[PDB]
Amino acid sequence: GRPLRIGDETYIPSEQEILEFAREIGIDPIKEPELMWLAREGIVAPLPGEWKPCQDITGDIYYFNFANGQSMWDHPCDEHYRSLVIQERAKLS
Amino acid sequence: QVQLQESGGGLVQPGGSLRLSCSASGSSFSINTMGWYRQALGKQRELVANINSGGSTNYIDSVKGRFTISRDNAKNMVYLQMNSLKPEDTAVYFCNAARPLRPEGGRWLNYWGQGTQVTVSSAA
Repeated sequence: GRPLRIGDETYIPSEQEILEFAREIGIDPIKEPELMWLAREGIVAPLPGEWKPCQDITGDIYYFNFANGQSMWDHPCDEHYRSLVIQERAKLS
Repeated sequence: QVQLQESGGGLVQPGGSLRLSCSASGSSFSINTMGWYRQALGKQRELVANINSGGSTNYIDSVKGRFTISRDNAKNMVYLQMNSLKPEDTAVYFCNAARPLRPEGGRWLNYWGQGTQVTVSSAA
C-alpha cells in the first residue's frame, strides 16, 4: 500500500456520507433521527495516535498504525461510536 | 455523493493510443485523490495511476512512461492517456476517487465507477 495524502469547506461530509456512516455504526436513520448526531460526530473523528489512512494496490482503503504495525479496515474509533449508539438508544428508551 | 462515469474504452490496435475519461460528481473533487485501476478477466483490480490533490502521481511499473493521468479540476474530470498499448493492457478500467474527511489523520472514503472495457487486439 501507500499512505493517503493530499499533497500541496470541502472536508464537510455530505448528507449521504453521514447516512452511510450512520448505518455502519448501527443507526436506522429513517426511524432514529435522534441518533444521527453521533454519526455526524464520529465520521470526522481523528485517527488516534500514529494511525494513518492507506490504500493498497487493489485500491482498498485501510488504516495502518506506523508506530506498532497494527492494521484494520475501519477507523479505530468506529467501535467506540457503535457502543455510544447502543447506549444512546437505551438512554432515550 | 461522489459518483463516477468512465468513457472512451473499446477496441484498439496493439501499439496504438487511447484516452479514457471519467466525469465525477460532487463538491469534493479538487481534494480527492483520483485514480485509474484495471481488472483483467479472472484477476484482481490493480493500480494503473493516481494523482492526489497536490498533483503527485504514482504509476504501476508496467505502464510507467506509456500512460499519463491528468485531472481538470474546473470540469471535475480525470483522464488516462495511453500509448504503446499491449495485449496485457486488456482489462476493465475503473476510475477511483479516494475522498478525505480531514487534511491530515482522517477517515477517507472510497468511490468507484462502473468501468469501461479496453481490448488491445489486432482485430480492432
